[PDB]
Amino acid sequence: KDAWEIPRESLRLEVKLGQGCFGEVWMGTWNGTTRVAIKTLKPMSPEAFLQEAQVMKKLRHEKLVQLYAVVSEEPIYIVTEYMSKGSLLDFLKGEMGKYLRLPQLVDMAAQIASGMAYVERMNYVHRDLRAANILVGENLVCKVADFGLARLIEDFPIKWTAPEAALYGRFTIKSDVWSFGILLTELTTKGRVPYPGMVNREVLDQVERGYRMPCPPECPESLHDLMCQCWRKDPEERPTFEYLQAFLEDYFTSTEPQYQPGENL
Ligand SMILES: Cl[C@@H](Cn1ncc2c(Nc3ccccc3)nc(SCCN3CCOCC3)nc21)c1ccccc1
Repeated sequence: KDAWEIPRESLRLEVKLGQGCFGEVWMGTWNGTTRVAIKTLKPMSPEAFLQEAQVMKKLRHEKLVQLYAVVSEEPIYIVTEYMSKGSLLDFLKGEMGKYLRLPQLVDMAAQIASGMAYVERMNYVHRDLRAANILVGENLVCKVADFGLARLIEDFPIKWTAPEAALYGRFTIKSDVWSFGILLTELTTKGRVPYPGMVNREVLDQVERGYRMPCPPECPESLHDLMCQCWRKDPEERPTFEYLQAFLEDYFTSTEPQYQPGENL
């Protein structure tokens, strides 16, 4: 069959970590040694499910969650590297939140940008970029997840969605850039919901009129400016992820060489 295929007895499902309507997510072990994450399809979605993990077989990048193995006959199991810290959202909101300062948060943003730069140059579109869908491991490693497979399973995050995508279905790498700007506010507020106190309908009406979130407290204006570039009305005017990565990687030398730590950032 396939070199990614593994026998069912090589997988040991240990701790259940997530529940869905179409399947489950587990932590476990592969070949008795390798710590892994496991998704199951409930025999729910068609056998088009495997067309998505075929993408995961094609895509390979240090900042994308790495496919390890598949069980492609029903009931299907998908195995990837294990991200010990869960979602970025949970990480930012939990015990680690209060310790993270701008240097850590901007480095995490740089990693996410690097993953998204790979997506960009491969001509993919994520469609649901936000902190809930980023995974965190040891040493503050951050990775983009199974965006294609997650998109298939998901068939409303309009606070993270560019107006042209939310209104006219134009989902592009550029609407992903918009989402990345929103993700930057998640980082700098340590996981707070964007547009605080606004309902979905308010957000749509306001963003249309040109409203953009203001500079978060203690966030340098230069980083809020970067967010504003990501939130440009014209998608083609928004920066590339290649530009975002470079800007974020060089931030504390080229952009804020006089940064001083504060109470929260
Ligand atoms: Cl399971 C692990 C996070 N993680 N690591 C890999 C991985 C992973 N890799 C993968 C595996 C098969 C097919 C596609 C992708 N997928 C996921 S999706 C689970 C997200 N879920 C985590 C629990 O809370 C609700 C949201 N989460 C993952 C985790 C560790 C500690 C706490 C919570 C989750």
